[PDB]
Amino acid sequence: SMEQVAMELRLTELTRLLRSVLDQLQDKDPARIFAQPVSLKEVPDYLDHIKHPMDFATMRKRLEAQGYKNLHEFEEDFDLIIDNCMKYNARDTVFYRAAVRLRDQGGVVLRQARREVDSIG
Repeated sequence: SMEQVAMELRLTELTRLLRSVLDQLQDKDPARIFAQPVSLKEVPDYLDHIKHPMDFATMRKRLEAQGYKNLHEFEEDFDLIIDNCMKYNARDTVFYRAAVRLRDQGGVVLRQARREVDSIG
């Protein structure tokens, strides 16, 4: 149908916008602490601690498959990155501190993304 096409164009444009959001968020992680999944070879107990692991490479795979239907779903995954880290790592660690700075810097980006998503529809 023509409606299915129109819906698919909307999704494609959301994906375009979320790709730019993702790039902007990942720049706030210059140490690349959150770039890849926590290695289960190197942290064999991880899944005992963290039930839903997340990282920027995993988000990028979902994004490019157009797997985010709305900004809420994308933000859920970003919040998992931060929140998983802040639980697994102690306050005095470079990992925890990286997550706090990512959260704080990312908020600004996500605030305007939400306006753009609502604005453009």
